[PDB]
Amino acid sequence: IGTGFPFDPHYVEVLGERMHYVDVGPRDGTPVLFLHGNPTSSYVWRNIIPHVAPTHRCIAPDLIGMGKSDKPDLGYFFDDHVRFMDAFIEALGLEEVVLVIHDWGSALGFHWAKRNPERVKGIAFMEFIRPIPTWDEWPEFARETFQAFRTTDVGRKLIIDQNVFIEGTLPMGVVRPLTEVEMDHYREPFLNPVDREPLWRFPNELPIAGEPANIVALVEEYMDWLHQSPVPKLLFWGTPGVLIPPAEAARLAKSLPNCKAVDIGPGLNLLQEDNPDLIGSEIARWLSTLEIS
Ligand SMILES: *CCCCCCOCCOCCNC(=O)c1c(F)c(F)c(C(=O)O)c(C2=C3C=CC(=[N+]4CCC4)C=C3[Si](C)(C)c3cc(N4CCC4)ccc32)c1F
Ligand SMILES: [Cl-]
Repeated sequence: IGTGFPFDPHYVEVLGERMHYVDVGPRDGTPVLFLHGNPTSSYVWRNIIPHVAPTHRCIAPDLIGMGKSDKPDLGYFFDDHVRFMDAFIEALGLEEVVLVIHDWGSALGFHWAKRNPERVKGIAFMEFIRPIPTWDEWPEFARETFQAFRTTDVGRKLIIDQNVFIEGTLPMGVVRPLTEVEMDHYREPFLNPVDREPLWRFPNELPIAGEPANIVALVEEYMDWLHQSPVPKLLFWGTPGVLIPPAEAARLAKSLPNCKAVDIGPGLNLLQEDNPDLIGSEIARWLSTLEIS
């Protein structure tokens, strides 16, 4: 499993800030937009993009405040991410896209798709944000930690002061061990504690047990949209999962129209780090099937 990030930096001005993105593959055709979540960057896509790049343009931005993107003094609310990702997409002049989305990148992608349904030709998604009706529907092993994250004094001490999301939670969302080189790539954007705001706001935005109400509403609205939409869908899932346990993937594979589900074997949250060759190969082959009517 490759540790290298062999992609030239691309930058675009977005709302008076600069965002970093990977941009590889042919210039023409429908682009494939890859959206990472918490607490990763375009680095999470590094071993999946090589399967897609031969046939499609691959675009993998770093969310505002993350990766090699700028770090303005925001609260990094989901609303901030929405504002910046909307402006990113318009800044590149993207018309129709295929979405490949994960964790908070999936909340961005589904929310955008809902608002721009004629521009989304396909969605591949994994370990995505859905409402977690109660804390019992959150994995027991992660329950105490995410409950602690979702306070101001304790949460901010763990995530901002001690960097527990990067040093602890991240490696514990992968079944295989992350190497030191991989950890250093994930650490790089957050070496300065003041830049860790996004790592703390994100778990505080998770729609868990009806809170926060604004995120719960927005997430229910896109999961309704997704159940009504004929858009081609590709769902990767792992055992035991974190956001998406196997029973939920089984349910969505049937409830979502035009949905193919693929089992990656053992995984938790960062499925990309446990089976990148399967995810990359299935995306590439599924993209080809979008052109078979
Ligand atoms: C969008 C949704 C994203 C989900 C991504 C994450 O998926 C859920 C995974 O949740 C894991 C929750 N658990 C922890 O974060 C955690 C602990 F609760 C915990 F008690 C400990 C611990 O100290 O034992 C660790 C942990 C840490 C914690 C802190 C830390 N540092 C601060 C400076 C260094 C380092 C670690 Si490490 C990588 C040495 C570690 C290793 C293990 N194992 C089991 C075999 C090696 C276990 C825990 C920790 C937590 F990460
Ligand atoms: Cl999170």
